[PDB]
Amino acid sequence: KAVTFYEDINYGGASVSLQPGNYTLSQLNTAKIPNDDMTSLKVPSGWTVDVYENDNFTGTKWTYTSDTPWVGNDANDKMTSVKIYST
Amino acid sequence: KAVTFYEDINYGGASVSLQPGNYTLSQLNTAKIPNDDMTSLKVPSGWTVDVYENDNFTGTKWTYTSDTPWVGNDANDKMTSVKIYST
Ligand SMILES: [Ca+2]
Ligand SMILES: [Ca+2]
Ligand SMILES: [Ca+2]
Ligand SMILES: [Ca+2]
Repeated sequence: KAVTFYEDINYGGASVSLQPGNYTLSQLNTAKIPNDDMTSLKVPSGWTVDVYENDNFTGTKWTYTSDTPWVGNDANDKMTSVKIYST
Repeated sequence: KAVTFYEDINYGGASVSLQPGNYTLSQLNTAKIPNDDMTSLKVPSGWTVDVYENDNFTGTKWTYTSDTPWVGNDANDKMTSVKIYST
């Protein structure tokens, strides 16, 4: 049970799974998730994922609460930091 | 009435008690709680403890709301910062 971020549409390409927490760009990069590269994600039922356009949970924020095969053009390849809640 | 963090399993070893607040690594170190050393903890009923893998409330976050004699292998010896709420 985790959030999995995918590099291409429809859960294709490289993928990394994360547990709840508040992840800066530095931490994403260590977890092998590159800057501005997230296109789809799987979110466990009851969890919340707050994707931020800029580092340290700033800039525009997109919220996902279910599996999302396509984040849309505005949010695509924009993730630089992310907060994940098991709520 | 406080949260007490223990260095070994089943509330054994060195222990430090803290009141609600948001504690960075620096502050934990001053309170005599070393980095990456927490294995069990006591949480007062109604309180919440958010344990963070990295400093300044970032990285993976584990949540405890009751006495926990064993934090588990993934969370063991990982506390670098912590938020404690009397709620
Ligand atoms: Ca991509
Ligand atoms: Ca970005
Ligand atoms: Ca320990
Ligand atoms: Ca740590």
